[PDB]
Amino acid sequence: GKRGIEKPPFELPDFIKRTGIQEMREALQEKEEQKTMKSKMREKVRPKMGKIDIDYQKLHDAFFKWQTKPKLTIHGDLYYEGKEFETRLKKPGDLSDELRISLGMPVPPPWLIAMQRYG
Amino acid sequence: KRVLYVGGLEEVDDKVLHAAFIGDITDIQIPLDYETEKHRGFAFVEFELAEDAAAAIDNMNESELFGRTISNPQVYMDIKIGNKPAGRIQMLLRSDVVPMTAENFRCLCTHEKGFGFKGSSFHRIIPQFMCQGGDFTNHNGTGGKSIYGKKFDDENFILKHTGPGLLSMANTNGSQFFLTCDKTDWLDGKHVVFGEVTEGLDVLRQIEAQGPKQKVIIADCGE
Repeated sequence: GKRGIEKPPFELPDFIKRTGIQEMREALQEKEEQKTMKSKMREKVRPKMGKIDIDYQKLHDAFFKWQTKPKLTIHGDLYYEGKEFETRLKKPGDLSDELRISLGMPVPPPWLIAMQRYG
Repeated sequence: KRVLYVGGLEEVDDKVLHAAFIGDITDIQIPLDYETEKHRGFAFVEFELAEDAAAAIDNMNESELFGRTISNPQVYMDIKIGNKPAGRIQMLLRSDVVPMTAENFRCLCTHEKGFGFKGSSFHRIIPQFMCQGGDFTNHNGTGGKSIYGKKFDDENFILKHTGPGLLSMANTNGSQFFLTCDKTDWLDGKHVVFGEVTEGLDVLRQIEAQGPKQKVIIADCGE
């Protein structure tokens, strides 16, 4: 029952984005979109070279040497309609990075004396 | 009528001012080009008709026995917005209403406690609501220390910020002190009003107009 929202489809991992299959995949998809269907079975009956053809060990190192382990959650995590947004536990009694930056608080907040006076 | 109004003499000092007047008991030169010399006796206090236009470090200083050249302590702070002076706020800190906060503001101006408003800046300034400064530790209103420690209680909230130049102890009141340029009755009951600038109300209005977009800091200050 979400029913009224739209979401981004996917974000690729860093090794896949470092290999960069998305750029020439998008170029091939846009070229196919600008192609007519007459050109589509023309290229079917007479094909052409060069799909991506970058190398092999870049993808091999992306799978093995550039492999990063993701943040797997706990054994007792229950996912629901939310369960991806409550990341504040923003600690209590602790400010934010924007409050440290815009108010000029070095790593001294401007409300620190008021907070210490209120206890 | 024992006090003088000797002007025309910042390069002068108290010893150089009192050497020509010596039996002067009081000699307090103002931050401008003016000084007042007062003698304890009666025959020695008639220096205006006796040593007028006296040479004080190769400069004539005309002496007139009057108060033309110019209790609740007055925090006289030349509050400078940026590199230029925005006026000398002589905020008469109300010792009749809040004596602890008034003495804290007077000591912060006089810089007798090692830190205070002489050299500090107001980093919490609002348009016609408050201009809070005096914190010499963190310089943002989140530091500062009073005479009793880092945080001290407010003395009394009998006075109210009912006009321009009204000073309050900002916060619970440590070294933070707020000058108000308009009505601040909504913040009454939390910030104790401890001043009313009869002189330097235009300096408080200029500080409220400048507030922070500019470094409003009282580099020179005193009682």
